[PDB]
Parts: sequence; structure tokens; C-alpha cells
Amino acid sequence: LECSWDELWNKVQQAQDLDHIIAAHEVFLDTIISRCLLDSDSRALLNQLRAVFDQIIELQN
Amino acid sequence: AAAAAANLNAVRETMDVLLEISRILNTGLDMETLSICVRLCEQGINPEALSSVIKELRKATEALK
Amino acid sequence: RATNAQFDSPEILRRLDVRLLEVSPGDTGWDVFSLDYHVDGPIATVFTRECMSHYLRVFNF
Amino acid sequence: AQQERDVRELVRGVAGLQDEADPNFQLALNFAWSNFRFHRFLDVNSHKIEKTIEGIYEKFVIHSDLSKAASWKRLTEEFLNADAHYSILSLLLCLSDSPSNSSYVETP
Repeated sequence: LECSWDELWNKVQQAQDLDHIIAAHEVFLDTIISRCLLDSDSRALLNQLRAVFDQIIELQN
Repeated sequence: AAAAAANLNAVRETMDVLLEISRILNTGLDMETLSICVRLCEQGINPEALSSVIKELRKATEALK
Repeated sequence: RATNAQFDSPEILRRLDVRLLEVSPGDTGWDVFSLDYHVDGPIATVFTRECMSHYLRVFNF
Repeated sequence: AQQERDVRELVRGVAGLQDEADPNFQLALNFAWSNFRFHRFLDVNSHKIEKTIEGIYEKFVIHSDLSKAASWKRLTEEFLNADAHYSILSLLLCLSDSPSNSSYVETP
């Protein structure tokens, strides 16, 4: 949420067309999907990450 | 003759599709039980009634165990 | 109005409202909850339902 | 006629009672017949069931499981080429749902 915010806030404030600002938010958000663990190929990664949340909540019992 | 046996084939593959929709909704039916469930729904009956039936009948074999 | 958000614009705080997704008979409040930012005006041309769906996904993470 | 043999097979399958002179079986038969012959259940509407189908499609997408959601919509479009649709769908829906499922075989 910070490198992406820098590239978005650069590519909106210099841009002089709506076609530029829309196509900047698009790549902003698709890079957020790539950097977060919600891609098609990183699914197993997420399914691993859920397992370390399991033993968190289990511990409170 | 010939179509009357391929029509029930056209029943089987739909019966296989519902075997996916059953397991992705985590239901207590198996493939034999669902066949009786389709025979129930073709004659016309509220499925809330059947669902309440199975929602009691399933709790009357593990409450005695 | 306990937090800082009271001092921002009435429009953007009005657009924050809660939402609930579709229920299941087996359910947990942590499983079905969302905040929905409303889109009013012609701003639909700038922001589509698909970017809302990805917004909801990263919010779930 | 066939409905009676059907309800016997229903009790046999679900309740696991293969003895028909067992009084629990006969009480289950009375319970089934009295549930069927005293209905107080609302009549199903197709539009509400369609809203449920789209909602569970949303739940599949929100938890970032794209192939399972695409297969889910694909299997519904193949199934709906067979009234009785909405009856069996609402049956499976109300019978059991416990939220977004931790499950596999999205490409079988």
C-alpha cells in the first residue's frame, strides 16, 4: 500500500486526460492483485498461509 | 427401442452433475440417496419438508451414539 | 463520530455504509460482513463493478 | 404407491434403520407422513433461488477461488438443460450450507 500509492499519485497528478487516470488505476489495482497472495498461481501459498492462522485461533482455547 | 435407453443415459450425466453440486454444498446425501431425492421432487413436494425430515433423521442416529 | 472521520466531508462519510453478503444456515459474522462504498453520480464510468470485486477481495485478505 | 416405497428407502438410507419392525422406524414413518400431510411451508419462487445462486458465486469469488467459481457457473449452465430444477436446487441449498467451503476437485 505504499509503492503502489506513490505510482498512482504520480500518474494521476501529472495526467491531463481521463483515459490516462483510468488506465493508471487499472494497473495500480492489478499490481495489487499480483503483490497480494490472491493470484491464480499463489493459491497454494494462500492455502499454506491460512494454516498458520489456524494455530493462532486454536491457541486461545 | 434405442432412444429409450439413451434417454436414461441423458439422466445419468445430469445425475453426475448434481453429484458435483451436492459435494460443493457439503450435503449429507450420497449418490444413492440423491436418486431417491429426485424421485421425491418429480412428484411434487415442498423441499423444506424433506429438508426438515433429514435434519431430524440425521440427528437421530448420532444422538443415540 | 468518536473517531477522526467526523471531520471529513459529509458526502464521503455518507458513502461509507455497512453491507452484508448472502447468508448460509451455517454462518459466522466474520464470514459474512463487508463495508460498501457507494458510487453515485456518473462516477460509474470511472469505476466498474469488477474493480469493486477486487476491492472486496483485498479487503477479505 | 411408489412414494411409499420411496419414503421407506428414505428412512433406510438416512436414518440407517434396515429393520422395519423396529418401532423407531415406524415412528419415523409416522413423522414423515405427518410432516408431508401437514404442510406449512412457503411455495418456492425461481427468482429467489437465482439470487441465492449468484450470491454463492460471489462468495466463491471473494475468497479468491476463481477456477471453482467458473466451474460452479459452468455446472449450473449444464444442469439447467434438463420447476424441478428449482425444487432440487433449493433442497440441496437448504439441506446443508456452512459457508465458503475448504474443498478441492475444481477441475475434475
